[PDB]
Amino acid sequence: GSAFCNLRACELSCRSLGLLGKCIGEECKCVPY
Repeated sequence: GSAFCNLRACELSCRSLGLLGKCIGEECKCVPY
Protein backbone atom coordinates (compact mmCIF):
# COMPACT_ATOMS: atom_id res chain seq x y z
CA GLY A 1 0.00 0.00 0.00
CA SER A 2 1.25 3.56 -1.00
CA ALA A 3 4.72 2.07 -1.95
CA PHE A 4 5.67 -1.26 -3.65
CA CYS A 5 6.03 -4.62 -1.79
CA ASN A 6 9.35 -6.10 -0.58
CA LEU A 7 9.74 -9.85 -0.16
CA ARG A 8 12.45 -9.99 2.48
CA ALA A 9 9.90 -7.71 4.30
CA CYS A 10 6.98 -10.09 3.45
CA GLU A 11 9.14 -13.05 4.63
CA LEU A 12 9.61 -11.20 8.01
CA SER A 13 5.79 -10.94 8.42
CA CYS A 14 5.09 -14.58 7.32
CA ARG A 15 7.74 -15.88 9.81
CA SER A 16 5.03 -15.34 12.48
CA LEU A 17 2.96 -18.25 11.02
CA GLY A 18 6.05 -20.38 10.42
CA LEU A 19 5.23 -19.68 6.69
CA LEU A 20 7.31 -18.69 3.67
CA GLY A 21 6.71 -15.11 2.42
CA LYS A 22 6.04 -14.06 -1.19
CA CYS A 23 4.41 -10.98 -2.74
CA ILE A 24 1.35 -11.53 -5.05
CA GLY A 25 -0.70 -8.68 -6.65
CA GLU A 26 1.16 -6.06 -4.48
CA GLU A 27 0.17 -7.82 -1.17
CA CYS A 28 2.22 -10.19 1.01
CA LYS A 29 1.24 -13.92 0.95
CA CYS A 30 2.43 -16.64 3.31
CA VAL A 31 2.63 -20.25 2.01
CA PRO A 32 2.85 -23.24 4.39
CA TYR A 33 6.35 -24.19 5.58
